[PDB]
Amino acid sequence: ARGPKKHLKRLAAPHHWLLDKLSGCYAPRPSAGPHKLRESLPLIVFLRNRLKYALNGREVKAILMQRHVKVDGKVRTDTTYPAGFMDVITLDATNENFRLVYDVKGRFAVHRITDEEASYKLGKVKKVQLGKKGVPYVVTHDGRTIRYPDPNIKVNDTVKIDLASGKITDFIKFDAGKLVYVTGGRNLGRIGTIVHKERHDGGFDLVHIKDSLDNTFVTRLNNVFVIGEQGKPYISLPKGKGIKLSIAEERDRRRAQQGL
Amino acid sequence: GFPMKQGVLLPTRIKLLLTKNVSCYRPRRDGERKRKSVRGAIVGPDLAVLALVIVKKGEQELEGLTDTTVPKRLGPKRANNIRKFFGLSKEDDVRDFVIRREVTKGEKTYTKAPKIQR
Amino acid sequence: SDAVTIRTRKVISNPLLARKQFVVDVLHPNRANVSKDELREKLAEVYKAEKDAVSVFGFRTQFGGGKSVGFGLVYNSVAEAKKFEPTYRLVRYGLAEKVEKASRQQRKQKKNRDKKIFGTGKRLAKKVARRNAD
Amino acid sequence: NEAQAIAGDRIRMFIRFPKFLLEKIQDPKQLLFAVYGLLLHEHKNAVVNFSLQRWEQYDKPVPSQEPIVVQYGVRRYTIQPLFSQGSNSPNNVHKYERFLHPDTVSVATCIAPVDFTQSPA
Amino acid sequence: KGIVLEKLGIESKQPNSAIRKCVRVQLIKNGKKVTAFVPNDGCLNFVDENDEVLLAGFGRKGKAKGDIPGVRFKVVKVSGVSLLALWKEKKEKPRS
Amino acid sequence: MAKVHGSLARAEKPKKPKGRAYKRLLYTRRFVNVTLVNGKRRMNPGPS
Amino acid sequence: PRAPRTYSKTYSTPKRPYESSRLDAELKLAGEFGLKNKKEIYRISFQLSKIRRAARDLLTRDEKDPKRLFEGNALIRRLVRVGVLSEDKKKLDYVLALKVEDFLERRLQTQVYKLGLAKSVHHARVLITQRHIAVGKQIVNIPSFMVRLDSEKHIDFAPTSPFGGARPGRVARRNAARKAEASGE
Amino acid sequence: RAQRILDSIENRKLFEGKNGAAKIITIVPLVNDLDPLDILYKLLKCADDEGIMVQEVDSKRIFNVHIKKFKSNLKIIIPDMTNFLNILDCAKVADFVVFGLSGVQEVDEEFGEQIIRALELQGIASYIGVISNLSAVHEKEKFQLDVKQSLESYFKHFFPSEERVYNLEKNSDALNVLRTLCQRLPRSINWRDNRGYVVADFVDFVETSPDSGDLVIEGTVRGIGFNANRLVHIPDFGDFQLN
RNA sequence: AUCUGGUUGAUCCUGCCAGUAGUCAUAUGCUUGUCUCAAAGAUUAAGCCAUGCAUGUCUAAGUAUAAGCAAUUUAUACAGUGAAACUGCGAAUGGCUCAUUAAAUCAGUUAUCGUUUAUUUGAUAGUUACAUGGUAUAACUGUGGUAAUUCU
RNA sequence: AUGGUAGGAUAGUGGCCUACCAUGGUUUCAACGGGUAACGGGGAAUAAGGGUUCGAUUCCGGAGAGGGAGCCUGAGAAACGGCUACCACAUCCAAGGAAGGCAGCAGGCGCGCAAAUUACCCAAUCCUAAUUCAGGGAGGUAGUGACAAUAAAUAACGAUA
Ligand SMILES: [Mg+2]
Ligand SMILES: [Mg+2]
Ligand SMILES: [Mg+2]
Ligand SMILES: [Mg+2]
Ligand SMILES: [Mg+2]
Ligand SMILES: [Mg+2]
Ligand SMILES: [Mg+2]
Ligand SMILES: [Mg+2]
Ligand SMILES: [Mg+2]
Ligand SMILES: [Mg+2]
Ligand SMILES: [Mg+2]
Ligand SMILES: [Mg+2]
Ligand SMILES: [Mg+2]
Ligand SMILES: [Mg+2]
Ligand SMILES: [Mg+2]
Ligand SMILES: [Mg+2]
Ligand SMILES: [Mg+2]
Ligand SMILES: [Mg+2]
Ligand SMILES: [Mg+2]
Ligand SMILES: [Mg+2]
Ligand SMILES: [Mg+2]
Ligand SMILES: [Mg+2]
Repeated sequence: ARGPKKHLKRLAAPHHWLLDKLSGCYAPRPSAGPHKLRESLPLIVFLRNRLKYALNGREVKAILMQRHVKVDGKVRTDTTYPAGFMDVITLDATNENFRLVYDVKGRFAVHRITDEEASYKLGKVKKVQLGKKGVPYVVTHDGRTIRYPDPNIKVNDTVKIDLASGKITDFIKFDAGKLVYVTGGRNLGRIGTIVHKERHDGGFDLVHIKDSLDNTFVTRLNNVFVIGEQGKPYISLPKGKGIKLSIAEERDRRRAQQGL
Repeated sequence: GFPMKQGVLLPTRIKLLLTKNVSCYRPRRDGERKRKSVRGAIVGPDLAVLALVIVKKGEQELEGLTDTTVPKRLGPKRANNIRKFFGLSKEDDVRDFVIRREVTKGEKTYTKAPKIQR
Repeated sequence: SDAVTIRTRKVISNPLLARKQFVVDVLHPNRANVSKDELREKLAEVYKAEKDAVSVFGFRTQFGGGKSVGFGLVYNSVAEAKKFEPTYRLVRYGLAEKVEKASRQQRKQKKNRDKKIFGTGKRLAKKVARRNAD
Repeated sequence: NEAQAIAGDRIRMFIRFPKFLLEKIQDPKQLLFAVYGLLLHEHKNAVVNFSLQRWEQYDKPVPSQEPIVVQYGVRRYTIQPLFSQGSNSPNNVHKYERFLHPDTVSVATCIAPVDFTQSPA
Repeated sequence: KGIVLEKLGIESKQPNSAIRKCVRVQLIKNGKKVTAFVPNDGCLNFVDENDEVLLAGFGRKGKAKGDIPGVRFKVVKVSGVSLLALWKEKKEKPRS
Repeated sequence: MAKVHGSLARAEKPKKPKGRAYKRLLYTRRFVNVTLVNGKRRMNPGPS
Repeated sequence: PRAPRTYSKTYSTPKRPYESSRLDAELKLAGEFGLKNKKEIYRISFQLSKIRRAARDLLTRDEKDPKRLFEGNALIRRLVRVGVLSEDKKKLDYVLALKVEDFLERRLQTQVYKLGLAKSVHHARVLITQRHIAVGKQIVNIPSFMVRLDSEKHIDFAPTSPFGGARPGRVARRNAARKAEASGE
Repeated sequence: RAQRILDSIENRKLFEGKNGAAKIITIVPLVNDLDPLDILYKLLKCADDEGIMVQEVDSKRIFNVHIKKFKSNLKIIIPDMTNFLNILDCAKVADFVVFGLSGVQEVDEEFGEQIIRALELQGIASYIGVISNLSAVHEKEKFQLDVKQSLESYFKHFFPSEERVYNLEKNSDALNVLRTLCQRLPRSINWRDNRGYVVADFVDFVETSPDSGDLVIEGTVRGIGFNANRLVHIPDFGDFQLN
């Protein structure tokens, strides 16, 4: 190469997008935006593969001219805009809202969202510094740099953002015994309660999370998103409720559905 | 067929690496230089056409030079260019004094007017 | 002994395009495939819209015969039909005419021939006219 | 080695030729006029040999004494050829057969002008 | 692929007297000369002189007590025509 | 030898069955009709 | 530039080419279940080798690990779905004891003839491959069908077929036209 | 590769198609009901030169065509169909032998088969096989490709060096066969290229004695060359001595 | 998870040769009916290329007096569309091939408290004639040049 | 050459380079040199197990656009469907001059045991732009195609004897 790449072939797509491998040669490369490339979702997969409201690549674009699809309160007309984790997706003509949170098997999940719960969106604080003219500003995880927070905020805490003003409503302190979503990695999809945070110097910090079905796993501190305290989340969780199942009891659930 | 470049002083032809904002060259790509030959500004016996400009009017008139006169094609288009072309004041409106061209098509005679700018 | 039975499968209401889309399943005993015209005018009064506003495509007749699976579309009015459909299906329905353009090779050749000149070119035309007038 | 004119040249070629055969020539743009050179002593006669294989679906007999014209090269020559079998002998003697062998490749020697390029016959 | 050169009537005595009807072949790509066996012909009336051929491998073990030679190569094609179609009289050969 | 040019499909001993029927013929040759020759299984017998 | 379409072999040739007992065994099988090649035995032996390799590398590890019960009960559920393994033999050991004939009688080739819809095994071959007999509502021309249990009590002649109803075939209406013009004249 | 591209070029500079080139085409059809000037017509309609044919209709049989499409000098020989030995004389001098075929009538086992066998045993250089009656069969092309495969199976039986019978009704295939007759190096027939031969365009006579004189032959020399001392054979005339 | 023929008058060994099976690995021969799928100038010449094409792009929203079209219904500054041209952007992606390269590339794993970052996304700027300065040029008109260039 | 300082330069650390100093650095645990018909990896073939042999090629990363070098523009190039010169090819010329890099898609010559059509199209997959709309030999379709791969016609019944 000699500059930025501009394509993405089908086989080198992220696997959690679940594209077909024989429909064509290329994947949608997302454009630049809020989230990282490998852990995001453009609007074309979300409006064609995971909702079936279009057929072609042109009919999803024929949605996106008519100022219908709103992401985070604003209209986005790019077909490859990386609408990643935690943001709200608004369909005004279907007068109903969508939230992008993970499924229990490591991929993105559709989610039906009311009008009141679409008004806010949580955010993991990535870094806190002291910007120009001595002001503080907090960078949450989708690239928003909110000026002027509470003084008690630290790194890895989660702020609830009112979407209309772009301000900070309330925060959750990063302590033990809090409801924690897992953001990425192999063990993706679970929720649970932190046992304790394992501190390591100069490397990566690990954390032990025990879920509601008392199973303890370890993920890194990069892949940890705080939802709230015990039993009262600030968001509404997807179906399956953030517990993964072993595969045998998974088909034991799956044979317990048929009664004709 | 090789034109004379102003500046080079030799009665022979010298190849030069021509650039963007000069004569005898048009860059096809951005910032483009090509080593083109060019002939010197000293007049010799090799010139098929030598081009001249009248500075001073002599005694005897010329047929295709002094008698015939072509008007200017396009009128001015900035508002201050209207103002300096007609000697108008600052309070004077440019709207009335624009130059209109009348174009005929079939039976309908319609006039154009330039869109003013600034 | 034929009975052309048309059953609409997996109907979703799609308010974003003012359409509704569904898979079309046809049992046609002792029948060699139902025409798109006949099935279109048969879906028209079932979904209570005009014959020129509804579209079907992509029919694969099953092995053995007597069965065909496609994919059907119904728009609410004809303005959404002339707006949102691809132009080849509007050619297929008589709602749009196939624009008679030349093929790809001489399109590319006329673009590379028009790239060859600079300016409007009629200056070069009167130039070469007086050159072969010479 | 001592080829005076190499190939690919427009040539003017002159032939000692009797007058009485000039009726039999034709127009060069209506009929071909092929000109073939011959080697040293090619006009000189000798006893030579030819291989012989009968053509397929040809069961008609040939004996060893009838006039048969051979097309080897461009020259054609009427001959009454001796028929034999090409089995190699220490004393170079061979069996004279009265007719052509219908199965295998026979051999046919005769008195004929020589050909020094092993042309097919 | 090769261009033929000669006719090699090698006699090879013990234990089987092979009347060797085989052709010396000059190869094309490298300019060295190998011997080559012609299969299935009783007469070798097909591979005539200066007829271009294609050689292939042949793993024959030559013997010591009869001085029979080591000939590693066999002909699968003469003048672009396969020898097996010529021996079965299926196709014909342009003698050139 | 050389086929006549009328080989256009579009517009002597009796023949020998092929495919599955040949496997039928081999089954009934070997096991339905067993030829008891000298206590052994002689395929291709001559005059004996 | 595409995904390369994956493809794999399905038959496996025997290691020794010529021995009398193995050849007589295939010719007995191919005559008595009515095949057309030895490839229809080689494919079934390769499928048997695949299921036996799966049972063998299942069996060497510890009991009551969930991978064992997962792969084993899924395998034997699929094998009882075809009916190659009988219902009283539901252990992973008895899958490993299974043989070629036990795949081979569950073809449509055979269970047309065992169901009394044909006179011979090759008559069953001809009445499948000439589009006559359907598994419920699907016409097949394929004898290698691997008939399931729930599809066993649906096999009859096709509605398109002359034996299952409708108008007769080309030969019958042709000869009907022949005697029609014979009676007309 | 330096010396090998050197002598491949030196083998290919015999065919400088501006002045010093001579390629011989003989077109023979294998059935009674073909006219070879139709094959000439169908081949040179892709070269797009009407005036050469307008010269070529009236009464001419031997032509010297130059093409500017591929820059090669051509000389095309027609045979007289009333003499077999004339057809032998046509194809034994030609660097290209072109076999005309019929898509209507099957070729003769009494005439065209022995044409194929006699030319085959007298020696053929690079050859072209081609059809011209493929429009005379039913106009659906699916019937026509089966005919084309039948001609391919027949022409493979006696010419296994080539595998495709080409069409003159296709313009691009006409371009393809014109390209192959212009550019390709013909193979050398060993007996004729080791004595040297001239094909003659003009014959003239110079009287020297009342009983014998001097022929004049204007042609292009082809082969190993000519020496003034060696004798020269003329078909249907015999051996003569050079002046 | 297999062997088998060949040394000797006969035997047991050592030993190779040959037989055997696969190659989603290449070439060729004979033959060729169907349905789906599908490799395809890598091996040698990273050798030489005729010709045609493969990179251009305009929205309600930078610049329109096309002496272009349509006249048409408010539009004497313009206002519809719009060839050309200026300007902004892209052409640094894709496609091909495997010649060089043996701690080189690369694979997994770190680091940038050692750096640059068009674009996207979010914040960011009361402090320095204003009813809004100036100048070139293209496109266009006209005159030219040469056998010839996307020349001027 | 290895290191110390100080500077230059770079987008930046850095013998990367220059000055002034020390005499160091690697190596029988295979350095240095030579060969590779050697792009690396995911993988392929064949195997009870252990292995053995390939991987130019559908994906990731690298290098190159006949061989070297140099550079303008731009955020990004030492770019080659950009320029400049040299070396080797090689085109038109009216002899003065002027343009060239198909290891992109077809196609041609040569070469070899060895490998297709100078077709149709943006309708899919996506990319570029001022951006519905235009462009895209990227790609898709079709033709040649026994490289391979899957399923399977060439007959099945009666009655007589
Ligand atoms: Mg690239
Ligand atoms: Mg991970
Ligand atoms: Mg061996
Ligand atoms: Mg190569
Ligand atoms: Mg506009
Ligand atoms: Mg911004
Ligand atoms: Mg320093
Ligand atoms: Mg120094
Ligand atoms: Mg290499
Ligand atoms: Mg590789
Ligand atoms: Mg290589
Ligand atoms: Mg390739
Ligand atoms: Mg590069
Ligand atoms: Mg090259
Ligand atoms: Mg740029
Ligand atoms: Mg370069
Ligand atoms: Mg490039
Ligand atoms: Mg190129
Ligand atoms: Mg190419
Ligand atoms: Mg391609
Ligand atoms: Mg397009
Ligand atoms: Mg195959």
